[PDB]
Amino acid sequence: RHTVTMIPGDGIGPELMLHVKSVFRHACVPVDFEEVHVSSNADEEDIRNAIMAIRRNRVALKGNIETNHNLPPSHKSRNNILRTSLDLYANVIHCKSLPGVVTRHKDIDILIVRENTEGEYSSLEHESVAGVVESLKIITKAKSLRIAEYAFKLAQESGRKKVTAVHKANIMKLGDGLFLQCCREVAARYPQITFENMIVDNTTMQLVSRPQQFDVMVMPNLYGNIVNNVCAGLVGGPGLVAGANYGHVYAVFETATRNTGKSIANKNIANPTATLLASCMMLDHLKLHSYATSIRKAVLASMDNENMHTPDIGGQGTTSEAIQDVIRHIRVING
Amino acid sequence: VQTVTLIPGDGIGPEISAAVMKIFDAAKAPIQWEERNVTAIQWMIPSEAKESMDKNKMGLKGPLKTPSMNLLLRKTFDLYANVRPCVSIEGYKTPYTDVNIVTIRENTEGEYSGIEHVIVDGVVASIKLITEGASKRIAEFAFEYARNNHRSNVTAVHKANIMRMSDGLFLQKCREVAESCKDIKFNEMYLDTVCLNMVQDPSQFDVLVMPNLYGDILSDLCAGLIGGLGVTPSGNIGANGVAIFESVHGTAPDIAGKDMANPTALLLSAVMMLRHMGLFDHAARIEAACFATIKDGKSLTKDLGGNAKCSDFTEEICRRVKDL
Repeated sequence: RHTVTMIPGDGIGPELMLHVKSVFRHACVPVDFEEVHVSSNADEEDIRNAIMAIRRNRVALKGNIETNHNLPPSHKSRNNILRTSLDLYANVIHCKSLPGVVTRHKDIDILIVRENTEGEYSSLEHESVAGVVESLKIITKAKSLRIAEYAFKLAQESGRKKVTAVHKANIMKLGDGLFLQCCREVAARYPQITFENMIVDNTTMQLVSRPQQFDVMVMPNLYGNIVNNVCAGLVGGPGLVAGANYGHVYAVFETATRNTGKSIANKNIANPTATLLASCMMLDHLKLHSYATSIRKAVLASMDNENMHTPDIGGQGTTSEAIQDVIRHIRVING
Repeated sequence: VQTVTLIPGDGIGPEISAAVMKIFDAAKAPIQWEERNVTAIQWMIPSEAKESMDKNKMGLKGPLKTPSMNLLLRKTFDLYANVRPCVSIEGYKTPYTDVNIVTIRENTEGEYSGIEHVIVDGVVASIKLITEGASKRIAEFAFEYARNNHRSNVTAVHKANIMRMSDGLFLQKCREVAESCKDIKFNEMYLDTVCLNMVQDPSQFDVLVMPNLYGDILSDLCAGLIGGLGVTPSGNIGANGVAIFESVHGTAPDIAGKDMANPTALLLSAVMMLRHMGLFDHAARIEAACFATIKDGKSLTKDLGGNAKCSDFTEEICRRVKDL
């Protein structure tokens, strides 16, 4: 039996964690959730003890902590604090067209690897003189190499064929240039993998027209924020795609789009698919592959049935009805 | 009848600049063209060009070939506001049909401040600059554009959760202007949410105002929603009432002189040009004559695309603009 840290978060996070427990019970998953909560308090003791629990447990599943962007810069986003404190350098999400969710674009299969600790998320700002604010995007070699290694190793181990580095090196010459060059170095150690690159503007243009051309994508932190959300939307939206955060030792799983969904919380309408798929990836990471597969096939089977769809993807059913259908599909897999 | 500094530029620059002038007087337009060459020297842009623009105030610019003249013209004329209106086009159909967004990009500071330092070996700090002055000015321009172009909503786009001091002050200037202009409905939205919703339901967006790098990326994704840079008008507004309207597609040198190009985009920046001055009547006609040409059928370019050549396309626009 494994012990996993669970941070319920804000918005739809709490309600969706309950269905995660409920689904794990019916599947008899050998996992005990050890909950930690994170308040609105400007004090950091909550976020710091969530960190230490993840250090203890090594694995966590979390909702999204809301960030109040009206508070002072000293009050920094807790999701970022977790990410960087724990040095979970690789944000990985896998957007694949779901045959039951029909959108404008078909045949999408994109692994996105996003540097998760550095970049314009460094939280380094200052006001030199009244009305003049500087913010320091940080790109380093060790972190650009690290993320590039991961994307290429991923590309090979999952039998992909093309990595595309996404960047603004033609204008951010030193910073984005350094990142692009770390990618190129790694590329030369994987001669069997096609290496390309593309400017982040033109990448968004290609995504909204011909997103089938992309295989694996690696990029620095902000561009990942953009590309994750572009591709989430292309395949159907925030309720569908899981995301993972990997460090050398620690791992934390969530929804790909990192959204609290406060405007739909507590109305039994949230789509549980992203959260459930995230908890299967957590099961795979824990080497509990048979449980991960049982639940993942159940949730995917349910998305095939239009009648189970929540309102985020054009449907009318409730969360609880979807969770019902998912449990009905498991309860026949294990006897 | 005033004069407009014309900048044909390279490759297909001249041909589509010819097509725009042909339609512009086939349509009674009180505009005559003062052609000019722009190019870095000594750097600088020629005396020839700086004084036409500082006299006429209005330029139209084709695809230049590749000091950045994009960056030169910005710093030479203080081009502080990039405007890109994206509208779905009937006849040229993409998976997105309901688009009608205007992106308004701050174009001077922000992430394109030009300041980068090598802190030590393998550690770069690129500096994003956000100022009271510039943020207020692009916000004032955003709201002023919304009224003069009859626009209901203006959204500020930001990431002040992550970049609190900088994106925050940008937002703080958008808020102060908005309370001084309740005529226009104002909201805020994170960049990633705007991206997430744009590719799902672009129809929910009106006027987007945002700092430099976000505006750079969003303007391109929006244009990707309506068909590409081959059909996209663009304008840049500067100090002392100068404005330059432009193509933003490439020069396409491989077909540079074969009557094969498509002048839609530059012709639509010209329309956007007139609207900027006044002459809405001419704008509406040229624009409607264009929109009707693309929808009606096989008088289409190869890149849009049918099997007709550029001045067949252009001449039908002349044919139809004469019947208002």
